[PDB]
Amino acid sequence: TRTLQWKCVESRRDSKRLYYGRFILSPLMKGQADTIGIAMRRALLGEIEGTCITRAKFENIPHDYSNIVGIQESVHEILMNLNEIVLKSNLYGTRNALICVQGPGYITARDIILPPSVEIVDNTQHIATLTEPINLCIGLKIERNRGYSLKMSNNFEDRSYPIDAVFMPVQNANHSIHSYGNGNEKQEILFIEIWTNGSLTPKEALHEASRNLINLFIPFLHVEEETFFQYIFIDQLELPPRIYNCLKKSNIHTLLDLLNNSKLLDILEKK
Amino acid sequence: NGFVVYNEETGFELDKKLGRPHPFIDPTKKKQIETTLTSDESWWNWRKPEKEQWSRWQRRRPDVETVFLKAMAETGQVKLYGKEPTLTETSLYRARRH
Amino acid sequence: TATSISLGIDDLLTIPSKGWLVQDAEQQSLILEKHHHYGNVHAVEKLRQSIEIWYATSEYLRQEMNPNFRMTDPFNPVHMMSFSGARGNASQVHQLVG
Amino acid sequence: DGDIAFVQSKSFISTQGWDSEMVVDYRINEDEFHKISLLDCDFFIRKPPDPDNDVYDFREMYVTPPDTDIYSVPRVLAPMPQKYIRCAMSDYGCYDVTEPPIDAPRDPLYKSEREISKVFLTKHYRNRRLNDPEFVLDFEEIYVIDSKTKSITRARVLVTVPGGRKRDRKDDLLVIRDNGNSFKIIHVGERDDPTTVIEREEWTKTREDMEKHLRKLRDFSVSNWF
Amino acid sequence: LIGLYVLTSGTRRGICANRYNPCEPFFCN
Amino acid sequence: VFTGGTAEHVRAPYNGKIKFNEDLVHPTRTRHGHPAFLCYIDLSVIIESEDIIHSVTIPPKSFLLVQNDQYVESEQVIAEIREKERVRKYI
Repeated sequence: TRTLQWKCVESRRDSKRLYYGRFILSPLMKGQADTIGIAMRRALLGEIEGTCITRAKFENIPHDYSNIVGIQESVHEILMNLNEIVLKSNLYGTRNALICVQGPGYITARDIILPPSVEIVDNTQHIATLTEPINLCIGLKIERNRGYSLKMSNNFEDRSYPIDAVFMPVQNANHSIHSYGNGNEKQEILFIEIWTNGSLTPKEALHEASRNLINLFIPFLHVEEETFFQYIFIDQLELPPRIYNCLKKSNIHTLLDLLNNSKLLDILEKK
Repeated sequence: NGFVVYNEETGFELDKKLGRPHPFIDPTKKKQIETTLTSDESWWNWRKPEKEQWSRWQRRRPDVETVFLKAMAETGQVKLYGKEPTLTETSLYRARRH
Repeated sequence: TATSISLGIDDLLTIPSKGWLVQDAEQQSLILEKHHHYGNVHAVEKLRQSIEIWYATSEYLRQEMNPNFRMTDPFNPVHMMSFSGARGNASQVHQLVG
Repeated sequence: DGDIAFVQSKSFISTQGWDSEMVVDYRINEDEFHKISLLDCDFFIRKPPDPDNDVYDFREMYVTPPDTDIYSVPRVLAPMPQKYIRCAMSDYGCYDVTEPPIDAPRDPLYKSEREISKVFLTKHYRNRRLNDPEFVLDFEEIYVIDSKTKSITRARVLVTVPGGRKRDRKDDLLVIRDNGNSFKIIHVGERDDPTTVIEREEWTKTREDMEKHLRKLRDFSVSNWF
Repeated sequence: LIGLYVLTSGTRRGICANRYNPCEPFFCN
Repeated sequence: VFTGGTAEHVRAPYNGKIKFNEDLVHPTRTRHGHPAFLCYIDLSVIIESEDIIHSVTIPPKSFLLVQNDQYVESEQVIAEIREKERVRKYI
């Protein structure tokens, strides 16, 4: 009676970096809801592109120590704060972001000079605290990859400190199945529950996961253009002893073993 | 002052330090076992039976550890004390099998 | 479910020294039985030794079962089932591997 | 250089060259002393006036059981300085995270407290202030206040940084080890990763335990390690 | 109880984790 | 069952020969028929192994089942520490 339709039943935004969304898909035949929920969860967790800082270059700072003057936070803690920055972007490849700031004050995500296609989800995120009137320039490395992907190149070693950034824009995902019976009408209802870090709304993550899943199974529909006698043994057939020993050394006992390896043939072909 | 001060081995004691394959007991420090009772300075019940007894435990039990340890010995990944892996080495293999 | 603990034939890990201890007990039992036939010991002395030498061996195997599991195969499926207290105890495992 | 102003007070009573396990009849003014609180004892060191409480006067020192008035004389085991110095005070101990019994409702599930067994007083290089842009810790002069023995000594520090006494202090890295007894100075570029430090100590401990476990096997002498 | 035991059965330590004597990721949350 | 109390077996922790003064202990016959020594003092036995000596202390009123200069394998019972139904045995 009904058609397969989806709807958002719950939608909460109790943060600038924590969005919640619950979605319903119905009616579904028996066994389909589990398949959709499993695949969608995999797409949401790793197949969705995420943008975050991967490397940090401390320009004009030859200290190379764990701490620098004028900044309360240690160098390692600054990288930790950078790793928490939530970014949304459509960039292809890699870009460069710069943080050149004044003396005393608070360095926040609002102070990051951004490449054209990227945005700061929450500009209030704290990077570092400045005490002494000293300028600080930071060379960021903005990259956009999937959660499941892995990268090995790390700019070798040129005083650029790598940031082990996790590329998940969907913090968590879960699916639930509700089955309703009417005597013989077994329909299933699929609930999709998505948590995002604000880089994309849960409704958007639902569409991207669906599109990424479809793009995976499109190639299976691709087409390409067109252009215009174990029971007989070598013992029985009369063979020279020289040839017989050579075959026996190579575990060629039957004739099938002989044809599987490639005046021997002249005598053999007649029988 | 007087509290401030301003400033490796080889073979054994270096393989042992680094964990590289080495005997458990240093061969240069292995004391030869002294002569013991010769079945005539000893009571009965401690003498050798003068004729080896069938035991049904005379063969070492086949193990996954022994086969892998022998396979690793010929590869050079491991260096056993002898041709056959001892029960100590097989037990050690289980701890570090992964 | 995810870890999927599961026991196999070789998961029932036996103490490495069981072969030695059983063989040693057999030698003492065989030597004593031979002298019992000679008349150097009486029936009760043979009876006590047979019971006690095999009980002490069994208890020692049970005693050494946990330290062997801990030191060699800490994640042994049979060990984790009993050591964690989920199912079974040392005595029941001893019936399987001792 | 940079000697601190050697001022003199009126209540100054020098305790140098006194018996250790004996108490003093009089009572000291705690405002004039640094109060060092440890697990087994409370340690007092004369505090000359200063804009920041960094100047220590080791001429008179007192040790008392924690939160008690009966002062004593610490067991001095080193030639403590006779001049005012600036020492960075950093404690050394363990966290005693315990699970107390629960009888009253809403009783805490855990009780986390820090127990101090030793306190390190690292002299500032040339007695330079913390706010000084050229501040750096002189790791040569470190004093250890042990709670268990209620004694104060000087750290036996081994300097492995190439450069001798003329080296650059900014590259120093004090490595305290063995229950606060072995002090070693190494170059900062040679710092060990904290993961390496933990794994190194665990590898040494387990290796010795494994050998003892395998020692009882009768083919141990004819077995290899790997 | 088995599942919880496996969860809390932490890292391999010492000689069970490294082949040789030494002589890891950081997560912000 | 037969020792009438708690019995602990001191096993050899290392291979090697056992050195002790047999005069310090009293000869006896065990309940199994094996000759042995009864120890009434804090006797210390020496196991000279491949690497080093491995002195072991034997508490009093404990049977010493081995002999001087005897070679003992590891995990082999050396001494028994000794710190009433009547059954008819037909033969």
